[PDB]
Amino acid sequence: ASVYAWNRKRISNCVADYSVLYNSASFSTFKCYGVSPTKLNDLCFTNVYA
Amino acid sequence: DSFVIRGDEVRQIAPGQTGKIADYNYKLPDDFTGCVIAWNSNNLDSK
Repeated sequence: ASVYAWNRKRISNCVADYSVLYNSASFSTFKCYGVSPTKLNDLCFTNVYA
Repeated sequence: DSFVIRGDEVRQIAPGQTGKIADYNYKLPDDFTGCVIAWNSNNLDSK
């Protein structure tokens, strides 16, 4: 999408595996604020919104 | 400590870092009293 009208996707009812994302070295940045990306495989949530 | 890596990975050589070099190849202690010195070698180590 274009940034003036950005997409949003609810992620729910599922098992995540954030190492698949965090190990994808193609990502030019992976900045995190309220979490360390390493902890995302233990920590869990009502929903994630992308 | 002397070695070569891809320039993308120099970020991993610091205390508290994580990633396949920072864990699986070269790990600093989190209270590391020292200096990290690095430069490109595309004139020497590329062929």
